[PDB]
Amino acid sequence: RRRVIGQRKILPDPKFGSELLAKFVNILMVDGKKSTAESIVYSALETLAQRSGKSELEAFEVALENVRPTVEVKSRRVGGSTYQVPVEVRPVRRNALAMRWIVEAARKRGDKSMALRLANELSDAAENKGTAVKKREDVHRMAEANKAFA
Amino acid sequence: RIRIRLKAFDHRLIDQATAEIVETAKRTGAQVRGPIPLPTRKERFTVLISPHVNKDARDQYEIRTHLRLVDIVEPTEKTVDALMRLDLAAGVDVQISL
Amino acid sequence: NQYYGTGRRKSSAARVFIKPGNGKIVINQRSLEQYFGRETARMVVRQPLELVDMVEKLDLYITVKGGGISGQAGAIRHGITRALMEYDESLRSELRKAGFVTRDARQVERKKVGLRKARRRPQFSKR
Amino acid sequence: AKQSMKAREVKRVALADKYFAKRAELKAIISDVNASDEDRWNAVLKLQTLPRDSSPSRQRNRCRQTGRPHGFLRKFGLSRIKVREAAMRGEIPGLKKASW
Amino acid sequence: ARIAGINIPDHKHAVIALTSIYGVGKTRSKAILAAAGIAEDVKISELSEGQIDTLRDEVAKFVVEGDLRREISMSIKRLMDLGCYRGLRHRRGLPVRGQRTKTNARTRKGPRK
Amino acid sequence: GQKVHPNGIRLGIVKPWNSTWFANTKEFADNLDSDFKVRQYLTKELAKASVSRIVIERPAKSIRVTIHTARPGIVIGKKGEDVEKLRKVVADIAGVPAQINIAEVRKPELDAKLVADSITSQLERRVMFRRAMKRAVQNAMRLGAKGIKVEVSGRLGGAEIARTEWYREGRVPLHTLRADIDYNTSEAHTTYGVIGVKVWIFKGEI
RNA sequence: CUGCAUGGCUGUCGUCAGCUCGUGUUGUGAAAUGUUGGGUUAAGUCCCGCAACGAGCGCAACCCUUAUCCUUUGUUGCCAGCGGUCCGGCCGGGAACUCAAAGGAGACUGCCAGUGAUAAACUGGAGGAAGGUGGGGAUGACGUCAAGUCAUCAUGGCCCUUACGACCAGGGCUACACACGUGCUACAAUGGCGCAUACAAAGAGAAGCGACCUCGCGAGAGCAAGCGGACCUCAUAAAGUGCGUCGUAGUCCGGAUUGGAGUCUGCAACUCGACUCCAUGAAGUCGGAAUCGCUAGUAAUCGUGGAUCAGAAUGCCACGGUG
RNA sequence: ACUAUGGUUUUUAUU
Repeated sequence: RRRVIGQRKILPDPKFGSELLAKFVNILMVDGKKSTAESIVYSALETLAQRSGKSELEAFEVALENVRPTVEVKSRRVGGSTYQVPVEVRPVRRNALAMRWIVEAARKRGDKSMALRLANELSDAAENKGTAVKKREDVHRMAEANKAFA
Repeated sequence: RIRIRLKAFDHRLIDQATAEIVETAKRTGAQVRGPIPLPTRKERFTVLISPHVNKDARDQYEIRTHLRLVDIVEPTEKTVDALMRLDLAAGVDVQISL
Repeated sequence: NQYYGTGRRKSSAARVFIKPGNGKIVINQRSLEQYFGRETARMVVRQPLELVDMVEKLDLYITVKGGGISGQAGAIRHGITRALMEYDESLRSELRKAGFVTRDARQVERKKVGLRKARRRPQFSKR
Repeated sequence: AKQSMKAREVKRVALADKYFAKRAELKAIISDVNASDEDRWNAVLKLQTLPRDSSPSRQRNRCRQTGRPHGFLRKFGLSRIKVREAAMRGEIPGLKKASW
Repeated sequence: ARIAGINIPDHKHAVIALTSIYGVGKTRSKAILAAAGIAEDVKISELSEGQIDTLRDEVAKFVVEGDLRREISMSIKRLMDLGCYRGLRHRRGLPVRGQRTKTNARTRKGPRK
Repeated sequence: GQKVHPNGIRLGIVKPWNSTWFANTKEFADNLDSDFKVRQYLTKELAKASVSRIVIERPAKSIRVTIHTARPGIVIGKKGEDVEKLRKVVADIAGVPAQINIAEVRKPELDAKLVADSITSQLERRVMFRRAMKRAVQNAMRLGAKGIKVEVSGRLGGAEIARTEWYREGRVPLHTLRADIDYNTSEAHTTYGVIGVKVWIFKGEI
């Protein structure tokens, strides 16, 4: 209730020209295994090599334009009642949410291997259907069933 | 030519002991070789505060130990006689073996 | 004329030496390009050298011992900086603006009593 | 702690001045394996199976002020439950409460 | 299925393919191959290439199934009516190397409801 | 619950220890036991010698003791022969030739060990402890104290009551390390319990 | 036996800001005012104010540790210059530097800008190695739970003493009508195994650690160096990386159960020990109502020591790696 | 701020 902090500023990679590689290697990272992270980083662009489009330098960051986060749901309690609100995503954190939603299927699906799960889910990217899409699609229901908040 | 092994449990003690050994060694040799400081040794302990209960409570204690060597570069043995006719700071051990 | 710099991180220590005139990039007798061949910290040693453009104008020598490899890398960034800020005093302010000249504060914490895994507390649910 | 226990512990210090001369060598003699189905100690084996406090087992340092069976620490030469008394009385050289 | 013996696995590592059928140990399951020049690599599923149709008698010429059971039951052949420790602990389904029966006992009698 | 000895807790202010001897760890339990052997005998034989403190020192095959008393004339005597007897018997349990130094106390009724004697002996004499303690407190503030607490525990006057009683004067810090408090704890026993006393004396900050 | 009869000794809220005394005022008094209010704080902290004026204890600091520059120096640690010199911190030597020890300096919201009561203070800025509590640790006031200990010591009462003793040969305290907590490993593919290889800290070590070397499938045993501390030994740290290989297969995985054969301590090991090598082998493919830990070198997660001790910990403490 | 809601915790020791 009184500790006040901020955010750490990060630089674009000298090879990849993007700020995505500066943060995305810390996402899906576990047990301090950052060399495993540097070994699965965009490794689905080989399982998607026939569906990658022009320039593999941007061929993963273009997917965030189809991950397209719009709202995040917060749930808190006032008195006895727990309530839920869909709020619009914030000007820098909108990119962090896209970076979180893009790895929802990376283990929690039957396809085997991270790269194949991710390439299959990056090919469901336009419609967003079936498994691993709950946190992406069902958050939007709350913002289309209600447009009168304070 | 000999080292005088000086041992203590305190820095200002081992130094104020040294301070009369290097003063004796100038009275019995005109000059001295000067300092030898050494890395200071330290041990830690975590001791139980309860005889049988409270296994997750342990208090944090140290034992620090000091050593000095002096090093005598005059072969005249005049300091190793005077070292055994010297009022020295209390709480130290002194040894010599040529 | 030779320049020198000290650097420290996570109890590890670096001794870095710089000379004018193009040449080597040495670390524990090995190449700086190859010693950090895959290491996650491989750009950390490069950031201050890039700021003058590397392997085209000066000669670099490094000695490092003990601790971690990301530790030795983060110590080297300060050691390079401490020599480079005397080799180019026009860069002394650029290195302050990049923060590479400040002492690394990421020292390791110690195990607590009543705890097993550093500072993860043994769990308790109910009486 | 039992008075008959310290009696045995004190006699064990005098045992170290009468047993390690030759009886510890007789214990080695009757523990040898090299000979088979031939007698060499037939009348003197019962004269060496009797001594038993000379065994390496069943010994603890014990507290020299409370006879306590357990709680010893070789770094202190003192039973653990008597350290907090000594460290407040100043009775162990070099020992200090610090934290770090 | 059931090509190496009584056990059902379809595709199995060749150096242990004779395990879990009562006739071969873990090292013997690899030694039995090198006495006949049989390959110690790649999983097997059928009676192809001589890889296991050559091993039928080399397993059966030793204690197997009930003959192996009878040999590891020599421990109790003097205890087939005398109950002294191992005797009673074999005349009924019971532990012989200590059992902390107040936990970890489902495996001795049957699974929890 | 109360915790830690009010003077023993201050040894962490780089203070020296009550004995200084050197020996390798494999003989440390017996080299420490020799220290108890002399300290316990010397305290037992100085229990009524008006002694305020005892310090031991054990140089190489030597022993050097320093004791403080308000009345050296009951420790030395007969052209030094009455302490030459004490020198003989301490060497008999130390296993080394001895030296014995006797220091003379000034303002003894300001020292926590001798202020504790002033109440412990009178508690054994069944004296009215509230008066005896009040005088001991005011006399300390007369002689040189800047604050004092004397605290009695258990069977107060032989009664079926436990608790504690003290009545504090001046200022006595608790958790300030520059305070240097002079402390003691005693027992008077008699026939019905243990009947304990504690004392804290403050003289000014270091 | 009784710590709800006690001295001594040790928890917990909490390291929370709280507990009191003198004086002046108030109320019949308990007691309030003070110590509440306002701004602010890590805080009865720091400013402001009012019938309250001051003081004592706790609180900040003093204890412990560590981060930097400047200067001088050093062993068995170091090696920039210099002599010797295959070239080797090796010898001579140096105390430049990692490190070590001492000497000195540095930090104060001091400086800028808003906010705010032109205060205190916060947030932001500048300079600085360090900034607002620098990072990380002792320290427990006055109270609560009549906390816990007659199982250290001491002790009032009570009890056993033709005993329940403790000498000796020996038992039980690793007995299960059933579940949970703790510790832990697999179900793996972001994996595991073998082989190679990068980057360690800390500590223990004279009936010890035990090298080289020999023997024993191995545990272990023998010959036997050095070391008592920066000597010589435990001891090439493992995850990480690289090749090969597995590919839902109740798996190379994982081994409960279990039989034999060796090793080791001991007067004696089967029960209720450890270590090793074989042969035999079930479960585990994902988890119910529910629950837990960390704010940063932290959570993650693999390695390495220490105590106890005839012989044997997975429990206790302690130190690194990636992060 | 206000969930839509729930009944009940043996006794006793600072004299």
